[PDB]
Amino acid sequence: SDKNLIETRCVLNHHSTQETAIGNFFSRAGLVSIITMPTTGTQNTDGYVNWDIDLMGYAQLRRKCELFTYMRFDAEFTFVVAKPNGELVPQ
Amino acid sequence: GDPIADMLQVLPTAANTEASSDKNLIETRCVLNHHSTQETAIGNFFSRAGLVSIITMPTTGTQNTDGYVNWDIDLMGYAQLRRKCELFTYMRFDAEFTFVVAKPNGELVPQLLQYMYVPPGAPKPTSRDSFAWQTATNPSVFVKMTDPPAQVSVPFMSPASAYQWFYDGYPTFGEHLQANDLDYGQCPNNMMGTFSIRTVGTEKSPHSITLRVYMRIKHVRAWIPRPLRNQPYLFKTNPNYKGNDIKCTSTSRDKITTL
Amino acid sequence: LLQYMYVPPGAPKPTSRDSFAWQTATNPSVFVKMTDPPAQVSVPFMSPA
Amino acid sequence: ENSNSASEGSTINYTTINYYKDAYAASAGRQDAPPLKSPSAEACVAQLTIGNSTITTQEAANIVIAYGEWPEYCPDTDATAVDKPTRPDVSVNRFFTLDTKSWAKDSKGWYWKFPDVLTEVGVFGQNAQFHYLYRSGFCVHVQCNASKFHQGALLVAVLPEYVLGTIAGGTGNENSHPPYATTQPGQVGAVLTHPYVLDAGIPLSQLTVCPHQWINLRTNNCATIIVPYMNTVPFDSALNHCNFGLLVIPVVPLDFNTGATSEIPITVTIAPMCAEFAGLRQAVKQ
Amino acid sequence: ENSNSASEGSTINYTTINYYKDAYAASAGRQDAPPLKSPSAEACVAQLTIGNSTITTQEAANIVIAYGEWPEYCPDTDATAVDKPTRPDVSVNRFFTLDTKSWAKDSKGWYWKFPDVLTEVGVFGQNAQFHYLYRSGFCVHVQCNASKFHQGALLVAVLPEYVLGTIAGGTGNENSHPPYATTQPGQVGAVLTHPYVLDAGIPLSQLTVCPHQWINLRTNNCATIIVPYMNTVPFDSALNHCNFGLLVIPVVPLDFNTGATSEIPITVTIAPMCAEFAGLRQAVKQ
Amino acid sequence: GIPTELKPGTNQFLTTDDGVSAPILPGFHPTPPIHIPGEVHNLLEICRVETILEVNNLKTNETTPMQRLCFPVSVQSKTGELCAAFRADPGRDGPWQSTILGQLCRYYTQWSGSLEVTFMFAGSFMATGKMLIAYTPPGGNVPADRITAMLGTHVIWDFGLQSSVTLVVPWISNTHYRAHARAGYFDYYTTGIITIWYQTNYVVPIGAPTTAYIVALAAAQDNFTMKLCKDTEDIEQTANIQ
Amino acid sequence: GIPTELKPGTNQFLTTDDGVSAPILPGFHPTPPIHIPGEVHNLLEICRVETILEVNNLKTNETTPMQRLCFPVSVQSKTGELCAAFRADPGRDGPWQSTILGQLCRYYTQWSGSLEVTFMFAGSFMATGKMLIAYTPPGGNVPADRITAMLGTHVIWDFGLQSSVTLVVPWISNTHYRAHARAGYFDYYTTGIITIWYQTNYVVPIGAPTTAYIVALAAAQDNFTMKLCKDTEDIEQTANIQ
Amino acid sequence: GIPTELKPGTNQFLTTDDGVSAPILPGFHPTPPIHIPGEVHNLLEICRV
Amino acid sequence: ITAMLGTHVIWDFGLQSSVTLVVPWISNTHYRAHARAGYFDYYTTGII
Ligand SMILES: CCCCCCCCCCCCCCCCCC(=O)O
Ligand SMILES: CCCCCCCCCCCCCCCCCC(=O)O
Ligand SMILES: [Cl-]
Ligand SMILES: [Cl-]
Ligand SMILES: [Cl-]
Ligand SMILES: [Cl-]
Ligand SMILES: [K+]
Repeated sequence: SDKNLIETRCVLNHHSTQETAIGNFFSRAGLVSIITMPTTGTQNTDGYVNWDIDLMGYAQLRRKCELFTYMRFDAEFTFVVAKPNGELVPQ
Repeated sequence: GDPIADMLQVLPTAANTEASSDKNLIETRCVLNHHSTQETAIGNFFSRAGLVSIITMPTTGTQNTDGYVNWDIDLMGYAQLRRKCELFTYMRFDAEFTFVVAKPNGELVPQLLQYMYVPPGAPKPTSRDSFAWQTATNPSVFVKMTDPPAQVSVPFMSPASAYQWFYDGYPTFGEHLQANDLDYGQCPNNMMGTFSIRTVGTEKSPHSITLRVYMRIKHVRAWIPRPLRNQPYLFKTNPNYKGNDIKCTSTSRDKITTL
Repeated sequence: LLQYMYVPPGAPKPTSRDSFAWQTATNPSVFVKMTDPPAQVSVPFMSPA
Repeated sequence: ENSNSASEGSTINYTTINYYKDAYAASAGRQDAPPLKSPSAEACVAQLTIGNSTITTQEAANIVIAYGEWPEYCPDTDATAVDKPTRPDVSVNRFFTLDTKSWAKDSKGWYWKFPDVLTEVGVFGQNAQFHYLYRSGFCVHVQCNASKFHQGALLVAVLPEYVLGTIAGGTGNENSHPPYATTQPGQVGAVLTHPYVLDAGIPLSQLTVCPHQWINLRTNNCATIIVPYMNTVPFDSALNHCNFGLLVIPVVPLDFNTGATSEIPITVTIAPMCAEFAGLRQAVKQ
Repeated sequence: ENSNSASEGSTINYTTINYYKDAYAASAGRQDAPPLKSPSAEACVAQLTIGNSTITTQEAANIVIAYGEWPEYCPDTDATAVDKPTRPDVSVNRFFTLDTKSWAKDSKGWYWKFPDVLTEVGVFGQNAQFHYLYRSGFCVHVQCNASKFHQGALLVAVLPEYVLGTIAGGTGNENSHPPYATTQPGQVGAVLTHPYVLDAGIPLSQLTVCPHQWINLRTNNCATIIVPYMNTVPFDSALNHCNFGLLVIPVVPLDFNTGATSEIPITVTIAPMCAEFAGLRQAVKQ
Repeated sequence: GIPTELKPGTNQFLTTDDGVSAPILPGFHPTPPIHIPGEVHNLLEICRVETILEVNNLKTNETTPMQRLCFPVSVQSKTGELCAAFRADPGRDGPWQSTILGQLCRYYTQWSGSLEVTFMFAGSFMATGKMLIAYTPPGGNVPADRITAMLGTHVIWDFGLQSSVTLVVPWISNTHYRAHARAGYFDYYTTGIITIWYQTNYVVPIGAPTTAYIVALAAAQDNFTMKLCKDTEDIEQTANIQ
Repeated sequence: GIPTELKPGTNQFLTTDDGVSAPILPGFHPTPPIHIPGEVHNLLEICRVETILEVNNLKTNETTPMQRLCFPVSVQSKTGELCAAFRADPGRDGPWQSTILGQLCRYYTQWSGSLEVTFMFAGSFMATGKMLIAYTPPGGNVPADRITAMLGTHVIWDFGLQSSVTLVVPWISNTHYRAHARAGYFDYYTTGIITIWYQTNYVVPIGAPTTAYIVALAAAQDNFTMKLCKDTEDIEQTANIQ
Repeated sequence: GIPTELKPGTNQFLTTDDGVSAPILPGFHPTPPIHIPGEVHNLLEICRV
Repeated sequence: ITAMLGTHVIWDFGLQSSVTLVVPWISNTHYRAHARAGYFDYYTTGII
C-alpha cells in the first residue's frame, strides 16, 4: 500500500517470516515451577512433595500463552535440580 | 515516438614455473608446483577459537559479589583476535561460543550455572533471583562447572549485512559537541546486547567463579583489507594509540648498508 | 583445569601463567580437566622438508 | 533445514556437517587486473567529461578503478527503503573543485572525508541535506604540477571507513576522542598529525593495500581514482556517516633548488557518480 | 511409530526428528479478507430475515463474519455425544431484542454473555434448559440512532471466553472473585467498572484484535457481527459456560449541544444460528 | 562398543534446543482435534490487525486512562496549527505500546517493513475540515511548522468527506532491519516522526460541538517481519503469583 | 541403548576443532547479504599487493618514522658504491616487517615462492643514472663490492629512463618451504641478500637536487603460499584494553 | 538424543588402539613428498639382508 | 569555488599548449539580440 500513497521503487524483499511462526515463538523452555524440599523449616521437611500441576505461576510463559484463548501442544519438561546455593551432591 | 532523445583470484595450488615473472628476469626451469593455498583461505585463518572475554564472580571484593553478572557483549578486549579481524573493514559470520569455567586457580567444583543471552531491549537480570532468569523467550544454558565447557552456535545477528570494525561516523544526528565525542565511531549494528551469568540459587554460592569465553568465527565472508594494527591497543571502541611512544613497524639497525 | 597449546616456531611463547599468548587466537589449544580421559589430537607431517 | 547460515547467498560452496534444523549451527567445513592491486581503467591528451565539466588526463591505464568495480545505482535486490529515489543526474554527478592545498618541504599530509566534502556544495549538497538517505560513487582527481627540476612523491589513497584516533593524551592514559571538526573537516580537509600511523594506529606503509595511485613529480602530475559505493547498508546518511577518506601524503618530500618556483599547490577535484537520494523531508545540516 | 503427536490432524506438515515409538516424543522441527481483520460478508436498504423476524441494515460489506467462518451445525467428524440432536430451527433461530441501554455522556460501557442472554427467553431458552448439551452461532446486531449533530463512537466487539476479574480489594491483596450476577448478568447485561482494562487486566486498546465493528455516529447507526460456535468441545452446557461476551464501549464519548435529544439509546438484537441441543431431560435453570 | 568422543556442549541444557525426549506414556493417543474458528499460524497475522494507539498518552490522564484512546481536534483561530505529534517507532515506549503490534514487536529484537496508521474522525456529520498528516523520515526533531512538515511524506485528509484515512509509513531505512530505537546510540534506528496539522480548519454550523475526537489505530503491512525472538520488557514479576 | 565406548579426547575442548553446536535461535534468518566491493577469499590476494619496505630502518630515525619509508641516492665521487642492503627474508625482523606481506607471513610458520621488490625513483625528471640491483642466494654475507654482487641474480636499472623497476627474487631454496629465518639454526632458512649498487652514477644538470630518494615496495608472486597457521609476534597485550 | 549405553573400555587409553583424533590444523597441507631412494615397506626386507 | 559550479574545463598548459572552451548555446530564446546595459541585458550570454 506504500505504492498507493507515495511513489515507490521495486524492492525484491526476501525477509523470512519463519521466526514468527507460533512454533518458534513458543518452543523455548521456560520456568513453570520451583519446588523446594528443605531439611529445616515448616514445609516439605519430610523429603517428598506433591506438587499440583499448575503452570500459571510465572509471568513470562504465562503472558505468551495468554496471547491465545486455546492452545494444543505436547510438552518437554526438564528438571534442573540443585541445593539452594547451586551446589550439587550425590543424591 | 520519443519527444526527448536524451531520456577466483587464488587457485587451489601455487603457480608453476615454466622453463625459459621469474621466467622473465632470470632463466628458469620447469617446476610442477602443487603447494596448496587452502590454509590461507579466510575460513581457515579465522575458524580457530580465541579468547574474547574473562568474566569473574568473586565471593569477596567490590565487584560482582552477588553471584550474577551482566556482561555487555564487546569482543574487542583481547589483542590477538582483534588484530586478525581488523585486517578487514567488514566481516559477516556465524560464531561458536565456548564457555570454559573454573575457580580462580583452575579447580572445579559441583556448581550449577546459568548463562542467558539477553538481546538488546530484553530486560536485564538485577539480582541472582530476578524474574528475567525465568528465560521464557531468551535462550539460556544451564550447565555445571564439572561438565565439559558449554558450547553454542550464534547466527549472524546484525541489522546490517555485515559487522563492521570501522564506522567513520556518528550514530545519530545533532550537534556533535566536544562533550559527546565518545559517540564517534560507535556503530549500533555491532551492538548485540548482554550476556548474563549467575550461580543458580537463591542462596549465595561459596565459590569464586571465573568464566573464559572463546569465540570461533565460522561461515565467514570479509571485505576491504586494511593496514594491520602496528601500535598497542588502548581502548575497546576506538583506535587511539600512545602518542609519546609511536612504535616503528620494523626493528632498527645502525646502517642501511650493513645487516 | 589445564591448557595445552601448540606454539609453532616463531609464535610468541607464554612467559607466565597469565601471558597474553594463552588467548590462543590462532595457535591450537586444548582445554581439558585432569579428571577427563587423556586428551588426544592428530598432528600432520609438518617439516619444511 | 532452515537456510539461515551467514554464508548463505555467496558464490562459494562449502561442505559442512550439521545435526540441527538451523544451517548456522553447522561446522565451518571446507571450500568445495586483481581487485586489490588498484586495477587501471584499461585492465578492467585524455578527457573525462561528466555533467557540464571536463578534466584532462592522459591515459586510461592511469585511472584506478577501486576494487575493480564501477559505480552503479543500487539494484532492486539490495535495496530496502521503498520510496522511489531521486537521481538528479547532471546537476550532482559533475566535477567540484575544493580549496587548494600548498605543498611545502615539511608538509605532513592531508585527508578529506566523503561525502562530507560536498554536503554544503551545489545541488549535491542540497540533496544530501534534504534527504535522509544518500548513496553514490566518486571520481577522485588529485592535481599537482611542478617542473622537471622539482622532485617529490605523493601517495594518493582511498581508505574506506577512515576512523581517526587520538594520541590518548600522549601518555596513553587519556581516553580522548577526535572532535567533530577533525572527523568531518568538510571541504577544506585536514592535516595529519602523525602520518606514519595515519592518525589511527595503522601503518602508512601498508596504505597501498587500498585503492591508490602515486603522483611522482618526475612522471605524472595527477592521480585519478574511481570509487564505487561501499557500505554494509544500501543507502545511508550523508551527514552522519563518511563512507571513505581520501589521503594525500608526501612519502618522498618535496624538493627543489632555491630559485625554482616554491609555490607548489595540490588541488582536489571530485565528481559524485550515480548519486541517488531517498527519504525526503526538510533540509538538515547535521 | 504411534501417531499420537498433538499436531497430528492439522493441515501443516512439520519435519521432525524422533528416536521413540511415540510421535509426541519427537522434536518440534520446522514447518515444511484475513480471518482476524473482521472479514465483511462481501469479503468472504438491506434486510436480514431469519425465522419470523427481519432487521434492516444497508450493506453486506458492513456485516462482519467473525474469523471468516459462518455458523454451521456440528459435523459428524467432530461430534462425540451419540443421541440424535434436536434442531428446532425457526422457533429458536430468529431475532430476540433485549432491554435497551441508555448512552450517557459519562457511560463506561456494557457487556452481555452468550448464550446466557437468552437462556430464559422464548423457545430457545426452553431448549437450553431442557437439554444438557447446546451449541449455536449468533447474528449480533447493535443499534444506536442519533442526529447529524450528535457525535460519539462505540466499539462493538465479540470476545470469546470473556473471563472477568476483580480489583482484588483495590490493594491487590484480596483474592476476591466476580459474583454470579456479574459473570452471567443475563438479558439486561452489565456495566464495566474499568473499561480500559475490560475488567479483566487486558487492554481495551487491543480489543480490535477480536471480531468487531465501530458505530461512529456520523457514519453508521448499527453494527452486525455473525459469530460461529467456538469452543474446545463440540457441544456444551448453555448454563454453565458462556462461549463469548459482547462488549459495547464508548471509546469516543457521546456529545451534543444542549437542546439536541439527550435520550440516546443502544439496543441489542440477537439471533441464534444453527442452534442444536442434545441430552434431553427435565428443565434445569442453572 | 562403537568408538565415540564426547564434545563440548555435553550435558548442557540449552532452553531453545529442539531435541527428542523419552515419551512418558507408551501407546497414548490424544483427544482428536475438532475444528475451532480462529486458528493462527504466524504472529504476523496478528501484527497486521489494527489496534488503538495511545497518542494522547499524557501524565495528566493516567488516572482516567480511557481518555488516552482518542485525541482532540477543534475550531482553530490561528491557521496551520499542529494537532498532534509522535514517533513512528513501533517497539518504542510511547503511543505504539498500546497496540498489539507494539507489544508483539517487544518479543523480537528487530523489525522491518511498512506500517499503517489509520485515523478515524468521530465528530458529528455536520463537522468538516482537512488535516495534513505527515511522516518525516529521520534527520531532525518534530517539524516546527506545517510548511516544514509538508516537505516529507504526507497525505491530506478531508474528514468531512471521509471519516477514516490511512497514512502509510513506508519502510525508509538505511539498514534492512531496525533494532528498537531508544535514546542513545540506538536512536540510529529511529523510524522518524508523525505529525498531524490543520490543513484548513475544523468547521461546524450552529448546533454542533466545537471539539471532537480522533481515534488512531496502527498495524503492519504485508511486507513487515520481525527477527531475533527475545523476552519483553512489558511484563515482570516482583512477587509470587498466588 | 546402542553400545558405545568413550575414547581419549572425550570432553576436551580443542580450539581448532570444526564441529557442530546447538543453535540458540530456532527459525532465525539473518539480514540478507548485499553486494559490497572488495570481498576477499584468500589471504594470498593481499600478499600479492605491494606495500612499502622500511629499507631505511635506522635507530636514528625512529622518532621521525616517515623517513624510514624511502632511502637516499645521490651524486657519488667514487664508483661502484653500495647504496643499500637488506635480507630477503619476508617474515624476518627488519625492512620486510613494514609490508603487509611481512605481517601476514607472521601468521604462518612456513612460506614458499618467488617475491618481487619494486623500486620507485622519486628524484627529478632531470636526474638520470643506472643502479645494479642484486639478489645473492645463501652462502655468505653482504657481497663486499659490486664486482662480487654482480655474480648473482641481478638487474641493471636506468632510473633516468624508467622510474620504477622490479627485481624478482626467484624461489631458490633447498627445501620446498622455509620456516622464518632468524639467528641460530634457523638461519638455515635464510633467503639471501638484496643489495643495490651504483652502476654508473646519479647525475644531474645545474639546478636540480643532488640527492633524491627511492621508495621500495614488496609483494609475493602467484607461486607464493604459506603454511601452518600460528599466532604472530607482532601484537601483544601487557595491560587491559579498556 | 539417540539412546546409547557406555560399555567396558570406556575412557581407557590403549596404546595400540588405531582410532581417529581431532586434527589440530584445519586446511593444513604438508610439504609434498619427493622421490628418495631406499624406501622400505616391510621389516622382512631388512631381515633378508 | 563558485565559478566551478558552472560549465568548465580544466586545462594543463604544461601538457597541451592550446585548449578550447566550448560556450554551448544556453538561452531562453532561440535567438539573442546583442546584449548591452538596460533591458537588452536580458540577452546576455553569461561570463567567462
Ligand atoms: C515422570 C515425571 C514426568 C512428570 C512431569 C509433569 C507432568 C505434568 C503434566 C503436564 C501437563 C501439561 C499441560 C498443562 C496445561 C496447563 C494447565 C494449567 O496450569 O492451567
Ligand atoms: C545461551 C548463551 C549464549 C550467549 C552467548 C553470547 C552471545 C553474544 C552475541 C554474539 C554476537 C557476535 C557478533 C559480535 C560482533 C562484534 C561486536 C563488537 O564487539 O564490536
Ligand atoms: Cl529461577
Ligand atoms: Cl586466559
Ligand atoms: Cl590526536
Ligand atoms: Cl471488581
Ligand atoms: K599449479
